[PDB]
Amino acid sequence: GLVPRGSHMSGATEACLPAGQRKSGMNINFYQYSLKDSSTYSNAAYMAYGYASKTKLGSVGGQTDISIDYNIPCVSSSGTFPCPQEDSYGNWGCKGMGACSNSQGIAYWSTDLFGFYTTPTNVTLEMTGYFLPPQTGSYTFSFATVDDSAILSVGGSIAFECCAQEQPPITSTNFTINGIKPWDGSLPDNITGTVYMYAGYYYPLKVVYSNAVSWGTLPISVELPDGTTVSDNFEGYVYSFDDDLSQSNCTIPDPSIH
Ligand SMILES: [Cl-]
Ligand SMILES: [Cl-]
Ligand SMILES: [Gd]
Ligand SMILES: [Gd]
Ligand SMILES: [Gd]
Ligand SMILES: [Gd]
Ligand SMILES: [Gd]
Ligand SMILES: [Gd]
Ligand SMILES: [Gd]
Ligand SMILES: [Gd]
Ligand SMILES: [Gd]
Ligand SMILES: [Gd]
Ligand SMILES: [Gd]
Ligand SMILES: [Gd]
Repeated sequence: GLVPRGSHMSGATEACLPAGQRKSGMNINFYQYSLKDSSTYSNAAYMAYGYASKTKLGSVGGQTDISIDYNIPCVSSSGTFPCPQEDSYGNWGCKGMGACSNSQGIAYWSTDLFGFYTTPTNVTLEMTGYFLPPQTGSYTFSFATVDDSAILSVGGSIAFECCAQEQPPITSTNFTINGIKPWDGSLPDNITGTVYMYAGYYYPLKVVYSNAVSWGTLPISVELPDGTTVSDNFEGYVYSFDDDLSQSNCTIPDPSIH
């Protein structure tokens, strides 16, 4: 027919067309999270919005390299160097450094997380921005692994509301990737979620990430409709806009018919 019929039962993901000045990269907000608290981040409500009820520590904007790979220090015979988790051994040492004198179980201060000076051993962060598909089709987002707890949400009224990136978080627990740390046990690696996206619309994107102890890890990728994979560096794909709650036409509830 003259027009497409639309995704079945309004199934299209909501997207946005913000009219303001586009900024490269995502905004990162940092919130307090307690060292060795292995229970708070196991709740869907906390990971969707509850994190923002705790003290906000600070923020950084314009971040395009969004994967997390935080390594604790090994205080070694030859100085203090970050230890890759797979190189830690015993009680404890780091391969190529010998025995480490420092505890794995205390807070450590570092700018490793997006240049913001904080405790990557124990913190919760929220990444917000808009994903711009250059190609129409199915996109598969993935976390290679999650240490400790994380979610990824895509879509208007799922990640956040259109033209309202900076507002308090919305309550949706309809996660695109549920990487919430289970009450007992661990999640597989390569946890994934797929979204069908229309080229040139801006899709709200939220990642909430938490760590309680020592190493923190969140390697983020997306597989494009063309079968190629973008990992870590999302430059050219992720953007921010200042709130404009007055832009009436900003929400596109169904990009398949717009
Ligand atoms: Cl270090
Ligand atoms: Cl060694
Ligand atoms: Gd990176
Ligand atoms: Gd980097
Ligand atoms: Gd890092
Ligand atoms: Gd690593
Ligand atoms: Gd870094
Ligand atoms: Gd680094
Ligand atoms: Gd880095
Ligand atoms: Gd909404
Ligand atoms: Gd951890
Ligand atoms: Gd594929
Ligand atoms: Gd890097
Ligand atoms: Gd703003």
